[PDB]
Amino acid sequence: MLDKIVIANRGEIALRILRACKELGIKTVAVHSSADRDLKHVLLADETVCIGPAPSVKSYLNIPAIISAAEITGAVAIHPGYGFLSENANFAEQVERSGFIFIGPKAETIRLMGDKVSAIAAMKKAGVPCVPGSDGPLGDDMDKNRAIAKRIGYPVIIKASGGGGGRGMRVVRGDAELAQSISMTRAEAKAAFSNDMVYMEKYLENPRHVEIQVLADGQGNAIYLAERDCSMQRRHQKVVEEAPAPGITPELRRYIGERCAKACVDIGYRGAGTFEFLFENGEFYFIEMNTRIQVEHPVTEMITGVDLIKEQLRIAAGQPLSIKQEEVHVRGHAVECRINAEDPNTFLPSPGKITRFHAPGGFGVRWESHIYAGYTVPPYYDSMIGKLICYGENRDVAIARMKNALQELIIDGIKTNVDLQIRIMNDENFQHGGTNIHYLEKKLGL
Ligand SMILES: Nc1ncc2cc(-c3ccccc3)c(N3CC=CC3)nc2n1
Ligand SMILES: [Cl-]
Repeated sequence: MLDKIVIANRGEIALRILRACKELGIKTVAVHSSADRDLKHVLLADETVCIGPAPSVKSYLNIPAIISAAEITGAVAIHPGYGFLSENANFAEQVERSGFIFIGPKAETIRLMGDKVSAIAAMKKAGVPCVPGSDGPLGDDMDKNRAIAKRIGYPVIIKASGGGGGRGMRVVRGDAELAQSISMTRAEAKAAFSNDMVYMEKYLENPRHVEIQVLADGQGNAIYLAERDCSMQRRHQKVVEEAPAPGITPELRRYIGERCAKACVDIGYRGAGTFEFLFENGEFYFIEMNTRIQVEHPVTEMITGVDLIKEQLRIAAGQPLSIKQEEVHVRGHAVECRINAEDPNTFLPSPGKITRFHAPGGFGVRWESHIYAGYTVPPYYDSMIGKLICYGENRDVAIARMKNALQELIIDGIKTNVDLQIRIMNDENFQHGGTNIHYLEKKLGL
């Protein structure tokens, strides 16, 4: 087992990782910005290093500073969390180059999946169903581009290969807009990722966002841990996630999960990973792969019993997966509500000092947050300050537990989305289940 690790992150995920370390007897090094001295996990860590001032470029994205902290503390490994440098292949390469373990896949694997064109070709080759598309980069030849669009069928979508999070992608519904759409997406891709490579996909009008959790170790073991529905979103920001996905039969779960695990074996994947799919008309279509642990990982943990962060640390230490596939069983239902320090009318971050705090409790209630009474939410980072996860023996009990828990949650002094989450829980269509990726924006529009 790993002696000591640096937690190269902040807020809730850093505390999540810290708890996992402590359970395993792993010494913790909290690296933090000058704005993050009073973070709960920093306060609980065995060692702390201030790695720079508030802005992330000089703290949590500061590669030399994070590596130096691992060096000076005698840490053997670095957990990147999610966000920041977790999908940075150059960072992971530098970590291993410097002699430390990067808690994730190989840098080659990160780089493969961070290139959307190459990642798709690898999945399609491995037997994972993908969106009908160009199966290759789009050139500058617009006669070819119109032919590819005719072949696929309008509507189509133009996407940056080096991009993510819906940044720079446009729907095209006819030839007349195609040239201009390609050109703009390409220009925005060059400006944002220094990679002007773009591709084309059939545009799916009303899909659900359903993703498969995987774990792969260094002994050839690769398993799937069911799915998450993350369709309840706004402007490419998830709001509610749940596991398993409503409507998904064990037969579908088996079908797509086995194909994801098979893909892991083919690519020599290691650690925790997520295969993202658009799900429409009973069909799965691969869009992209995340090589990190994700925000919404706790709902998967509730329904399988598997502690995914502890699995990450074991894999990195050279231990095999602590469970086998036939030992993985979907039990019950879990719902996650993201808690954001945000303005209700603008949806912009709403930082400030929390004056009164109370966390909910009870059976099946899980609160994932660093916040406390007296804590100041800094303006420099993401608005998400906490995660409320509620489990029940079925979906309805999970929703009922969520409502009660949201009504016990007190966070005064700052603006939050607790009232919105309450609205979503009481939403008749959510309560029915199976609402598509566009539902929340349509509901908010009304
Ligand atoms: N070919 C498609 N069709 C629909 C899509 C909806 C997408 C979508 C829109 C809004 C919310 C979730 C997914 C989406 N992504 C945005 C982030 C990367 C995947 N990609 C699509 N590709
Ligand atoms: Cl994430």
